[PDB]
Amino acid sequence: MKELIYIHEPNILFANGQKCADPRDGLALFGPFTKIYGIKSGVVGTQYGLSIFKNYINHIQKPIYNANNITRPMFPGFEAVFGCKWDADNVVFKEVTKEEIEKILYTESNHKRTYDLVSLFINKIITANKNEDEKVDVWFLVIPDEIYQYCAQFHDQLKARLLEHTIPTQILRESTLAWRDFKNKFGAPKRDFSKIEGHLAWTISTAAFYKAGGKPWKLSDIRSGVCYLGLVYKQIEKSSNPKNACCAAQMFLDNGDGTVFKGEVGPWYNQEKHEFHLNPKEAKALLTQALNSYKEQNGVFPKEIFIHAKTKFNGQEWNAFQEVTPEGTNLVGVTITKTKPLKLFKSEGNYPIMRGNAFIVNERSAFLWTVGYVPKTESTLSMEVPNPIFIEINKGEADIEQVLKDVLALTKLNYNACIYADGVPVTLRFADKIGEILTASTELKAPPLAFKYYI
Amino acid sequence: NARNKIFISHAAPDDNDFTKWLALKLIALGYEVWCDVLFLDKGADFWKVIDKEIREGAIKFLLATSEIAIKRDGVLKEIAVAEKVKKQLKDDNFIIPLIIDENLSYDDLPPEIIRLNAVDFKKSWAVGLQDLLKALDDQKVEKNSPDPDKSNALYQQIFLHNKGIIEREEIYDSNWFSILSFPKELRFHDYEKLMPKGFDVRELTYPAVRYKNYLCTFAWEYDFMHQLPKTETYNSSQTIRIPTEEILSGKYDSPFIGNFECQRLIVQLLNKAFELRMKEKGVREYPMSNKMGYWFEKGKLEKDKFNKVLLVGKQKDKHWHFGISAAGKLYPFPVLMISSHIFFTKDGKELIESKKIQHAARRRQGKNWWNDDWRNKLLAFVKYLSDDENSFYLEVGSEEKIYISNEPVQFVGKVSYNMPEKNNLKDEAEISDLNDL
Repeated sequence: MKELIYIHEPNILFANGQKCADPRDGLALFGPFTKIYGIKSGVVGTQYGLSIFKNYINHIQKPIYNANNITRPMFPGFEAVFGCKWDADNVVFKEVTKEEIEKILYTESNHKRTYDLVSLFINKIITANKNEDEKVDVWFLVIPDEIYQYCAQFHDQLKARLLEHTIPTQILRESTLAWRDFKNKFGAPKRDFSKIEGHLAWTISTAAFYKAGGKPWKLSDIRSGVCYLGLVYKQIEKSSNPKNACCAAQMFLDNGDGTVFKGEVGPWYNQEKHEFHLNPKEAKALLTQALNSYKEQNGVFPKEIFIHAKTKFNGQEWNAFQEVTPEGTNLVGVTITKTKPLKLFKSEGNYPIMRGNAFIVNERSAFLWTVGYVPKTESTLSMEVPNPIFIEINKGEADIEQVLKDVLALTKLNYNACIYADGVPVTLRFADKIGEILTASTELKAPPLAFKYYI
Repeated sequence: NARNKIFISHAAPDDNDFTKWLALKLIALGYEVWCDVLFLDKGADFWKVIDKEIREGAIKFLLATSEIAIKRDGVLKEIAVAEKVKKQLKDDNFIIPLIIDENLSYDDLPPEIIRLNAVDFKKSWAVGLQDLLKALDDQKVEKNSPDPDKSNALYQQIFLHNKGIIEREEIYDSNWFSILSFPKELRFHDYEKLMPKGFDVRELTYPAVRYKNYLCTFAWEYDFMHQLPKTETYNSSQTIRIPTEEILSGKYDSPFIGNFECQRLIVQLLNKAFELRMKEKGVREYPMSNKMGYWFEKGKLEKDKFNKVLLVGKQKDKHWHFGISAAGKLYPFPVLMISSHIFFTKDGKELIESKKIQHAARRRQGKNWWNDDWRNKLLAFVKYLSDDENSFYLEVGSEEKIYISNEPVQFVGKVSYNMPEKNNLKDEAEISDLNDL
């Protein structure tokens, strides 16, 4: 019969060298891998929004329970979990007057509305940053949910125009922080976070702790000298040459912080194949950037490099990339797709297949269930039948079991959102997002920045 | 028997979370801890252990104080025992309330612990911890070297006792259906010289694909004569034959056509055959962008059920029909890969034109359905597609057919999980809906 294999869940490391598989549990029990002294805040919103932020910040200092504390653990408390005080007293506040927002919204074209809004928030954050000595760690944009509803997205343009200046930024909606205060016509909240009230704080807290210089967790037993790079392609929609497409490299070590390397906007998108492919010149440029950054961070070139992509690879760019790879550096091309339709149903129970199961198609390709049923949380990452991702070793020599283990390992890495795990590996999880960030402003030549300035 | 295990009494479930947190935190510092949560096999003697513990091994008695837990008689029972020992120990600060309830009013505290010094964790757990730690140190309580290793061991072994995986073989059904046999020969015909220019190969009764200057099919030389009369003059010697088994094994590479090209062509023929057979099978068609879906009309089946499985039903003011689409795949194993969709109709016959409404209703109805619903509905449809007890056939030629088994390919795994005690799938669906909003 068609046998399967199980890829055991990889533990993530926390404070004091404690390995645990649940980020929520590990953070609550032992604390983050690296602790910061504190989180200085900067709020970029209206007085109503500032009060919402302050009340929420004061309120997540006190234990928040979940309705289901098996699927989603309760939030012990910011100081109890992380060990640093995210007080609302030491918080710089940029007060956007309601007039500014409505005056900008008056614009007919959203392109301008978003631009003008993003522009205002950028100026408010910069002037506060540069002019004073306020070493605000994270700038929190508590924008009214309305701004997100109206404003091509606010997130991408804001992240790009802060990418220009390399300052961390976290965006929040008034609805997200204070959902009880926002109700529909029937007296009920537009979104009832009642049963997840403890989940939400977790998410927000971890996000903030990532953007203030802290490392929530890191993978535990990754081999020494391994570099994961995920190519991010996205075609410029307005380009005259429909082949013009941005590129990007996503260096991920065991730590999972990540580094983003921009590339040259060139004719990479192939329309007839629908696959992006770059010339040897830009291939050599991008992998030289990645290798140089790895060497200057770690003092030596990587002993292995995996270039995770959503599409296939040509011979020339692989021979390009291969030319700039040192002998010791094993260059492996892994294509990861979520399209191939193979669905495994369970014979009994309304519960789906366990996450971590895998079908090894051949020596160089395999199905991995990164979505599924988690026994620990007694829940599923998707309410639908789990769709397995196809992993194929496109180019280079590797072992498919190791590739699947690494893909699961990379998926655990997700500070943005605290969850047992995610479906896509982090190398390609924010591929579209980062691509949209890059095409939001391609003229600016960013130095290699980190995800703290992207997600 | 030594008083090194600080005793933490609390409401078994009401103060459970707070205690479990406080217990493991205290342990990480090296403080030995005794509480009921750090224990797995508790029956009807555990209280006897709780006693032997409060009276013999407890340098302190920290008690979670909450309206719910101060109402619990057991809590009051533990208080009385701790007082009895506190008097014997003359510690006075032996019992240390840990007020964890915001709405708790101090007057409701028992007269036994109405005047004692209480560390407050209502403002925050972290702030109460420092005060709790400060009081413990001032009480010169003994502590060993810090050990978060012991806390980690206690967590996984107890907190995750029955939340892991089990080495138990699990057999899974799939949506891949094995293809039992193929026509022996794949035939290319030089019909072009006898084919009207601009002719469409898809319109051909039997599956036939244009490739180079050739028409590819499993059909015999004289089957398209009805559509192409000039093929009456075709010569059999001009036809190129390949044994299909060598095509599956990939052992046929020729200057005429590559192995991969011919395999893709076989896949195309298989898909066209399935579309034709479905057109013959009486199901209705939903024209998807890339493939074609097939769904049942309302009343077409017996009580909208086949094999006692509901394939057509109602959702609000909409009629949902479980439809399937098929594709071919020769590697890794020759299989037809059925896909599952839900197609909605105003009454059961007229599909709703709006793709946005289709997508929204599809997402909602899929949220409603669990593992069984999908599996049973897909199996039922194919069981209905059957032409005999074990298979159904696609008509590729007048004498040639492709046989696909109606039972999906099954996958065996060596690990499995245990079913949850409580089924919270509806709440998970609602929460995921909020996550989307």
